[PDB]
Amino acid sequence: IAQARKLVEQLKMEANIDRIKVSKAAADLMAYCEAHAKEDPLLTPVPASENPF
Amino acid sequence: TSNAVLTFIYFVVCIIGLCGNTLVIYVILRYAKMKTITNIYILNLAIADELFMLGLPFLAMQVALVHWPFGKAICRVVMTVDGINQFTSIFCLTVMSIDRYLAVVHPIKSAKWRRPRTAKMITMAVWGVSLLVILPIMIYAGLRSNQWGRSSCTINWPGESGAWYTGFIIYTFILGFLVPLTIICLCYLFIIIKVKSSGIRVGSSKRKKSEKKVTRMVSIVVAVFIFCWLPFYIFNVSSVSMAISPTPALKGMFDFVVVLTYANSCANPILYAFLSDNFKKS
Amino acid sequence: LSAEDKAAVERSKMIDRNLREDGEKAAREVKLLLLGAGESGKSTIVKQMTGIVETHFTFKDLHFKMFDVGGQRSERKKWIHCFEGVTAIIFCVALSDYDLVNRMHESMKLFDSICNNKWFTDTSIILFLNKKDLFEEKIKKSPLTICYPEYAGSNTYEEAAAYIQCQFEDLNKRKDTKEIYTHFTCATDTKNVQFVFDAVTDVIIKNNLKDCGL
Amino acid sequence: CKNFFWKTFTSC
Amino acid sequence: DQLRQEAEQLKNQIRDARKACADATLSQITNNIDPVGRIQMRTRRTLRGHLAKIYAMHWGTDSRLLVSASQDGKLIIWDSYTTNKVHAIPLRSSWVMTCAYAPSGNYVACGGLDNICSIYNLKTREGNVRVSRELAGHTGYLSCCRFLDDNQIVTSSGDTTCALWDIETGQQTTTFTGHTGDVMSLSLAPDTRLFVSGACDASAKLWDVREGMCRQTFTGHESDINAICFFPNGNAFATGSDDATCRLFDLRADQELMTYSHDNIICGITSVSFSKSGRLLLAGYDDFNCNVWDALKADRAGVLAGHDNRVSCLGVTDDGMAVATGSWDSFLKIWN
Amino acid sequence: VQLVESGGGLVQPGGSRKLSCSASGFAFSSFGMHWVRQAPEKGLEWVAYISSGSGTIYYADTVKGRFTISRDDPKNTLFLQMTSLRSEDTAMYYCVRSIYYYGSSPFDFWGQGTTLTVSSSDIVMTQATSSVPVTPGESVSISCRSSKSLLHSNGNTYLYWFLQRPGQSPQLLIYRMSNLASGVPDRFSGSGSGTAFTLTISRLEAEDVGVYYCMQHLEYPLTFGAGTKLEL
Repeated sequence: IAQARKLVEQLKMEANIDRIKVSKAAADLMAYCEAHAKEDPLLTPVPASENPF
Repeated sequence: TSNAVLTFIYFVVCIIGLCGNTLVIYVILRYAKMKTITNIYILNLAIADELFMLGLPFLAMQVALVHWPFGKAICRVVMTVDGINQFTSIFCLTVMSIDRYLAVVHPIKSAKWRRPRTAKMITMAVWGVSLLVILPIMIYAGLRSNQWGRSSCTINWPGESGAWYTGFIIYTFILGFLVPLTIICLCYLFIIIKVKSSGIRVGSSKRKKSEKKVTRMVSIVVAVFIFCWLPFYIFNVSSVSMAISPTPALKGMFDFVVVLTYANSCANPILYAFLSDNFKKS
Repeated sequence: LSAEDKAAVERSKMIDRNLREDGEKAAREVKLLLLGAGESGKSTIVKQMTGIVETHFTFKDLHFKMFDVGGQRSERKKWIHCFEGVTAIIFCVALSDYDLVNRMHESMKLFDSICNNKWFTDTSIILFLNKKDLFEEKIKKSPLTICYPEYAGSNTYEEAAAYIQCQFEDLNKRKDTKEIYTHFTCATDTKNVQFVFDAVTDVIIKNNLKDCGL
Repeated sequence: CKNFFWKTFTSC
Repeated sequence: DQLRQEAEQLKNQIRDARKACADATLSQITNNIDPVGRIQMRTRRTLRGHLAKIYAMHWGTDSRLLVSASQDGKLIIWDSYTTNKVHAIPLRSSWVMTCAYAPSGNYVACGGLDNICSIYNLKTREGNVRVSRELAGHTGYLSCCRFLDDNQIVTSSGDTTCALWDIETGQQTTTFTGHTGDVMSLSLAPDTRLFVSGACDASAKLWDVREGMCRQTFTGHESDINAICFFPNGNAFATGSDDATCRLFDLRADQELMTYSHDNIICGITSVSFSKSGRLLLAGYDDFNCNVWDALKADRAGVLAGHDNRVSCLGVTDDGMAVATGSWDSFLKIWN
Repeated sequence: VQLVESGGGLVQPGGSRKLSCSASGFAFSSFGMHWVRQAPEKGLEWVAYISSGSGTIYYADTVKGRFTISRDDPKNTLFLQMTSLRSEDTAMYYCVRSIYYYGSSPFDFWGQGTTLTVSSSDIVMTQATSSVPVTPGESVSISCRSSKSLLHSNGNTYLYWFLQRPGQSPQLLIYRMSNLASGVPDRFSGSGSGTAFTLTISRLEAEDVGVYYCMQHLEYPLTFGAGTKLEL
C-alpha cells in the first residue's frame, strides 16, 4: 500500500502534459530528416576520396 | 570396348572428385567460422585432393590413346604434380590423425602446441616434405618409345639394373602407405581407448552411445584408406617382383587400381561432408 | 611515410601478443556455474574444497573457477545469456526437502527450466545430493510417497534414492546432447573434488571430440 | 623395363 | 481498493486523451516521400583481437576511437581507421555487460554482474591506464552506463533502477525508480538534459536528470525491451524488444508513432540506433545479422549479413561515417 | 616522473664509457627511450632511440657503429655504451621518454642529463633568427623553416616546439604544431604549413626566457633547429 499513493500521484502529475497531434509530430520528424538528409553518408555513399574507410 | 569403359571410369571419378572438393572449398572459404585448426587442415586436404584430381585427365587421355603425346615437359610436370599431391594428401591425413590424438588424449598440455600459426607452420612443413620426397619423380620422368613409335610417360630410372625400381617402390610403400597407416591406427586406437576409459564418470550409456559412432567413423576411414591404396601397391610390388606377361585383363586390373588410388581422394571429402556434425550445418 | 605510425603499429602488435598469451593462459582455466537450493546444502560441497563471488582453486593441474548464484536474486532468464558456453553447471540438491515445508516441486521446475533453455541446450550439469545423515532415518519414519504419488516401494536408500535420481535425470527433455550424471557426497573421503575433475575432464573430452569432426 | 610400374603402363 | 480504482481511472482517461489526438493516418503521410530504395554496405575493416564474446561497444566523440568489451575480461580501445589497438585494459570482473566512452575521451566506464561501475582514466601521466573510480550501490546488475560529462555518469541496473552519480565523490546524486522489472537499456538525449530507459515491463520511461521524476511512460511492447536509442532531433526514440518488433515513439505525441516488424523474423532485437539524419534505423537481430529500416516509411531497406553469430552491440559514429557491429563471433565489423 | 642520468665525466679519446638512465614513477616498459645530446655551446642533437620491447633501434649517422643503446625493463634502466669516443662527443646527454599511439605526446619528459667531456638526405630544420628583443607583457613570434614538407598524408604535421630555460632541462611546449603539452599555459600557440612554422606567445611573462627549438619527427634521424634565444 506504500506504493499506491506514489503511483497515483505520479500518474496525476504525468496526466497534465502537453500532447500534440500525431500528424504534427510525424511532420516534424519528416521535416528534420529532409533538412538533414544531405549530410548522411549512410544514405548516399560518399566517394572513396572523401571516405576515411 | 575395354578402353572406352576405363576412360569413362577415369572421367567420372575425376568429375566426382573435382565437384566434391570444389563444393567443400566453396563451403569452407565462404563461411567465416572455418578459421580453426581442423578447418584449415581440411582445407589443405581439399586443395591437395583438388590438384590430385586435376592431374588425372591427362592419364585418362594417355590410356585412351595408349600413348602419351603431350611432350616431355608436360609429362614431367604431370608426374611431379601427381607425386606432390599424393604425398601431400597422405601426410595431411597423418597430421590430422596425430593432431586429433593430441587434442583428445592430451587435452590440457596440448594448448601450447595447438595454435593457428603453428598449425600453418606444420602445414608448410608437410608441403615441404612432400616436395622433398618426390625428387626421383621430378628428376627421372620422361617419355619412353617402343619399336612401333608409341610413347608413354613414365619414370626413366638410370642404370640397366632393375634394383632402382624395387628400391623406389619399397621406399614409396614405406613412406606413403606403411608409416602413415600405422601412425593413424595407433592414434585412433589411443583415442578410442581414452574415450572408452572415461568410466570414472560412472555414467550410463557412456560405454555405447558416445563411442560406437567414433569407432565406426575410425573404422570407415582406415578401411577406405587401406582398400583404396593397398591394391595399387600390391600390383606394383608383384610387377617389380614377379615378371608377368601383359594381358588385356591384367591391363584392366592395373588401370582399375590406378583409378582406386584417386577414388580415395575422392572419398575423403565425402567422409568429411556426409559425416561431420559441425560442418554439415554450413 | 608512416613516421610514428610504425611505432603505433608495433605497440599494437606487442599488446596483441600479450592478448594472445593471456587468452592461452585462460584457456587452461575451467569455469563452473553453480546453482542449488537456498541455504540447504550449499555449505557442504563448498567445504570439500554483492553481485557474484568467484571461488578459485586448483586440483591436478586444472584451475577451477566457481561462480555461485546465491549472491543474486533476480529473473533467471535475464542473466542466462551471460553463462552460455560455460564448461558445466553444478546443481546441488538436498534430499531433506521431500518432507520440508514443497521444495522438490520448485527444484524440479527449475531443473526443467534450465535443461531446455535457448542457450543451455548443450551444456552439461553435474549434481550432488547431500544431507544423507538426515536421509538415513527420515525415510523409514516418513515414506517417500509424500512427494511421489506415482512411486511405491521399499523405504530404503538403495531404491527410494535410486527412484529420485532416475526422476531427476529424466527431468531433462533433450537427453541425447547433454549428459546428466551424479555423485554421492561423503563427509569423509573428500573425493568430491576428484569427481568434479573427472566430470569436467569427460566434458572437455566430448567437447573437443565433437569439435574435431566425426 | 617393366610393363607395369607406378601409375602408367608401358609396352616397352 | 478506492485508490487502485482511481489510478486505473486516471490511466483510462490519459489513454483516451492520447487516443483523441491520434489523427495519424500515417499511411497517407509517408506515401509522398520517395523511398530510399536499397542501400548496400560492406565490412571496410574487421577488428580481430577479442577471443571471447563481445557484449558492448561505444564510439568516441572523435569518431575514430571505439571501446569494446568482451567476456574474456579485457576491454580494448581501437583506432578504427588503422585497426590498431591503442589500449588493452584488463578489468577485474570478467562478466561485463556494458562499456562507455567519455565525450572528452579522457575516461572509459565498464560494468556488469559485479554491480560495480568501474571508471578508468586514459589520459594520465605514468603511462598505463588506472582505475579512477569504482561506483557502488546498485543491488541488481549494471546493464548500461552513459557519460554526461567527465564528472556525471548515468547508470542503469537490474534492480529496476537508474542512477546519476558524481565521479569525484562516487555517490548516487540522484535515483530514478519507477520500473517494475530489470532495466536493460539506457539512452541519453543529444542535449543530455533527459534520458529514456527500457525494462522488462515492456514500458519505456522518460526521466529528466535535474528533477528525478519520470516525465512520461510509454507502453505497447508485449515482451522485454533490450534496446533504446534517441532520435537525432531528441523528440523521439526507438525501442527494440524480444518479439522482433521495433517501435518508434514521439515524446510530444506520447504515443507509438511507428512499428517495424516483418513476418519472417521472430528472433529478438539486441541493439537499435539511428543514422545522423535519422532516416535509417539500424536493428541488430538475433538472426546473426542486422537490418536497416527506413524510419519514415517502415520498409526494410538493407541487411548487414556478415556475422557468424548473434550481433550483441551496434553503434553509429557521431559524424555518421560508419556503423560498428559487434557479435558473439568474437569480431566486430565496421560497415560504411 | 623522474629520469636520472649517470656515468659521465672525463674520458680519454678512443676510450669507452657507459651512460645509465634510471627511471622512476612511470611504466618504463611501455615507453620508447631516446638519447639526445647537446654540445657545450650549441643546440640539441639526436643520438639514439630504442622502442618498447627493444623491437626497434635507431642511431644517428655520426654515432652509428660506435654506440649501442639497450634497456633493462625489470630494473627500469636505459644504457648507452660508447666506444672510440672522440672530441666531437663532448656533450651533455639527456634521456627522453616517448610513447606512440593515436593522440599521444612523445618527447613529453626529459631527464636532467649528464656531462661527458672528452679531451682533445636528412631534413634540415633551418632556423633564421637567433635572438629577438624581449619585453614582458608583449607578444613574440618565432619562425621555423623546414627543407621538406612536414605535412603527411594522414594530416599530421610532425613538428615539435621545445623550450630550454637557462640551466634547465628542455620541456615540451607543442607537439605536432597545434597541440599544447600537459601543464603549459595557454599563452603558447603553434601554427603553420608544410615547410613554414610559427610559435606565438601572447602576454609574455617571466620564466619564458630561454632557447626555443623546433624538431621534426617525420623520419629518422630526428633533427633540431639551430635555436632562438629570447633575452631581456
